[PDB]
Amino acid sequence: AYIGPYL
Amino acid sequence: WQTDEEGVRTGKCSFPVKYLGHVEVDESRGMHICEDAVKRLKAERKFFKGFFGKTGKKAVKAVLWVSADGLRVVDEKTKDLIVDQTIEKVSFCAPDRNFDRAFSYICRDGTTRRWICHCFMAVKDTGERLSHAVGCAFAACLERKQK
Repeated sequence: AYIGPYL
Repeated sequence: WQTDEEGVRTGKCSFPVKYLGHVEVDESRGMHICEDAVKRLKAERKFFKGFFGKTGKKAVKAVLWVSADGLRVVDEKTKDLIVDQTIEKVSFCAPDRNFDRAFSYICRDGTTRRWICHCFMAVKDTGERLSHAVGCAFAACLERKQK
């Protein structure tokens, strides 16, 4: 971690 | 590391690094997907340089800037912007279980339509310190995204 913001 | 956080918001957070390069990876996240990409690049720089010596494919002395807007890598020698990564197309980041100075992040590349790891070796710091800074970036980014 961490987990990025991508959508 | 609180100062690290305020630095991320103010475009003041930086790290001396060696930029290893990018590699195709099959997933957006994975602590091991990263470890692998590190081992790939590190085994490429060993394949070349069996044939081309100290020259290729040499990892590049640079500075990593970490902001809420993006990540930037600037060459120390030419002061050229080497990497301009939009923070919004970054899926995951992580330090490395077997390489203590290593840090990498996965990101989507929309033209080639694939996941791309981007590995670094910290010069003065630990991999986890960098990963923390970029998590703070991710956070400021998520906080600013309005409904």
